[PDB]
Amino acid sequence: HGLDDAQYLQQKAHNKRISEFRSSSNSGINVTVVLKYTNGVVQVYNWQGTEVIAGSLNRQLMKFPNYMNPDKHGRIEWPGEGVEHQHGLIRSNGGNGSYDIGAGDPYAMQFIVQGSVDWNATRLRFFGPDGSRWMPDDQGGASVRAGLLNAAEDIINSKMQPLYFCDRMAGKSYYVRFDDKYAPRFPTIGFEVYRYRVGATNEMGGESARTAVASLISFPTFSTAYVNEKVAVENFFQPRELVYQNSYGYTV
Amino acid sequence: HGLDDAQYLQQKAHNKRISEFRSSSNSGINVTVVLKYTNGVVQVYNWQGTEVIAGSLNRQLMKFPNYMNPDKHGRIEWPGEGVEHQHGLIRSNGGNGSYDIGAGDPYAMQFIVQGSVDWNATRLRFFGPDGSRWMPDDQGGASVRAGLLNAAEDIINSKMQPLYFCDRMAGKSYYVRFDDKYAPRFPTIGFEVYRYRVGATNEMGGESARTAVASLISFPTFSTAYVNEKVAVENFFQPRELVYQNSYGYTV
Amino acid sequence: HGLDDAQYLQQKAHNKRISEFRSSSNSGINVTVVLKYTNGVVQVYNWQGTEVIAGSLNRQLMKFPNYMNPDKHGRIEWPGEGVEHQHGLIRSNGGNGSYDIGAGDPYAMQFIVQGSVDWNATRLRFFGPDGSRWMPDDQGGASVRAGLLNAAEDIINSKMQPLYFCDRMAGKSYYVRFDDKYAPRFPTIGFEVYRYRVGATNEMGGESARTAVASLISFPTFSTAYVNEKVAVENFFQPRELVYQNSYGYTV
Repeated sequence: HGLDDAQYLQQKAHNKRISEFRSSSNSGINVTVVLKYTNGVVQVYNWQGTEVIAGSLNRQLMKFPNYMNPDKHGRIEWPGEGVEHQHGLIRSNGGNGSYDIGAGDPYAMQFIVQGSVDWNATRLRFFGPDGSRWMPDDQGGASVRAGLLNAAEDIINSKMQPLYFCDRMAGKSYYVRFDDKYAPRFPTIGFEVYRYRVGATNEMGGESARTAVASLISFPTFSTAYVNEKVAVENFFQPRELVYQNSYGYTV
Repeated sequence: HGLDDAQYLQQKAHNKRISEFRSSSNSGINVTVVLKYTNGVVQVYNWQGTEVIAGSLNRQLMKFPNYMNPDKHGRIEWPGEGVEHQHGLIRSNGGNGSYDIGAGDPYAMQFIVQGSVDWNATRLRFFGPDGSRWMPDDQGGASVRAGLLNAAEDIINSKMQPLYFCDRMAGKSYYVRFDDKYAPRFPTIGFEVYRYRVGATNEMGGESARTAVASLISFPTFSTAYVNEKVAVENFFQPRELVYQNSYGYTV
Repeated sequence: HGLDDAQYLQQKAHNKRISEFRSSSNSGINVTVVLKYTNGVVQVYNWQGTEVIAGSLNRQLMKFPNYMNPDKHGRIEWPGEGVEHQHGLIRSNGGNGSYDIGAGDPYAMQFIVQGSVDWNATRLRFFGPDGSRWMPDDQGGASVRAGLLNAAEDIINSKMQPLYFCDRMAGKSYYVRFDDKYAPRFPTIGFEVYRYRVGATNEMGGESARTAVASLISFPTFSTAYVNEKVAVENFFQPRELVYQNSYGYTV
């Protein structure tokens, strides 16, 4: 020895760089919403950002198919799951002529956050299909006069499960069923995710204001629907090195 | 007496809390755009936020049906109201083969703002179908070189009508016809609405910068189209406790 | 002489006002993305703003037709260019049953920025069809762990061509082919464009924070598709006084 210590060190320096770079304010943080349907389809929305990642999905995007991801025949609605159906979700007995639950009404979601993130600061907000603020403990959806838009329960960090990649925690995942218990049966969502900062300077304001504001919407949002989770994982999540928890509880 | 003063006080404390909570920076402010069509349909877009509410609608969303709200048959365009029609709106005599005015070209809008709002600061901006800045006094739509994006007339507060809920003013509404007089015949819109602050600390910046920026897009936008105003009011506005001025000038 | 010096001066004052107004923080800055298709179609997206203009397009909007601009028959997808096709773009050999290259997959884009702009500060970011960060020098699309979201090469100013209107430079244009050389063959994009400031006060923060943040999304985005560049120029760009470089290298 040591014949190849230089090659070894270079590989180590490469591994260190790539792993620690996640801490840079100029690396990416990822937020993925994965919607699950009773036919096995998963619909994926993936947002990226540097300092802040914020977004929402209304019922038009929570359902499948939709204008973003039509079905194989190019349809953005299914018979009996169109406007009349949506009206029956907005208001109890306010519908006409539709399936009671849509094949395209998701039954659960996985919310995955990855990167060097201020985990404690993550907000995930649930609303009813009409935009009413939904709260836990079965009080129903709140009106606009009574609705607290920033509730204690939006802070989901403690319920998120750590997802590891090699020896580091790469992200966290929250799995929830849409059953009117821990989330609405027909929810819409908003979320905010924030960069973990390694110093005290506020990079969302001051000399950083211009780029902070621009960064909110200057990264494309990826979306598609996959026939099943198996295909989604091999063709999207794995190659992007995005951690994901599968239907069996395993990190993949 | 007084046998039930405690129950009375508790109800009073409940009523006070819910009514005054609108003043909290963490309550919701609502902006609703209601588009009216000559077949009686109303198309609703409802934005919510805490400190700032901002948004826009281009012609693709000003018209009905569209990708957000297809018609009962799942169509996002009507024959003779498709691309050729849109081209004829963008530029005078720039179309081919389309209805002169679309059944799905709205004839009026109600712009409703509700919550504890800095009313004086509200902006509503009108643009032509091509994105040209539209100004009052019939000068036409302005080019990009001449277009003032923040005009005196964007400040619509004085033209808005107060809408009361019980003994308090809950919101304000502005009704306008799309007739090239007080608004374009084929408009597109942008708006900004701002929280009324009860103190001097700037919650859009400084220590509040990160959440201020995130809040711009972290609440889902509700949208649907209803067969008529009557149905919209009973199934959406009333239950959400959103004030709304009906076709007869009444607050409902 | 001079019989009409007053009329002359007034016209000169008018010309000076309109030309210099571009420098006002309350004038408009324009960003236009023009996508080019092998059937001659051009698809236009035009954003406006005062201090900052930021945005993105994912594959659903990079392609033609789409939910924003259906084809003449109202279709938002073409056979063999639907979900299966998109899957084959997201991941090599991850598709089934689709055209190898879509008629609706653009082959090039012109990115045009106009107004009083901090030219040096412009960012244009390229990503693959899966949202992977794309870098020059053929290293492929980067994973999320390794992806630098703000790279040196995002600063495209030096590659942009100046476009003049009369005696002033009105904007700059960047033309690029989607050929895996200087941009991805199947790209998605994000961009940030910033106001040139004539003073040192930061109008993206401080006392300007509230309007700065609101301005990010309070101007409608114009979009349409035109049968060819000739028609687009005469019916949209020319009347808006938006500079544009045609297929022959001429400013029009």
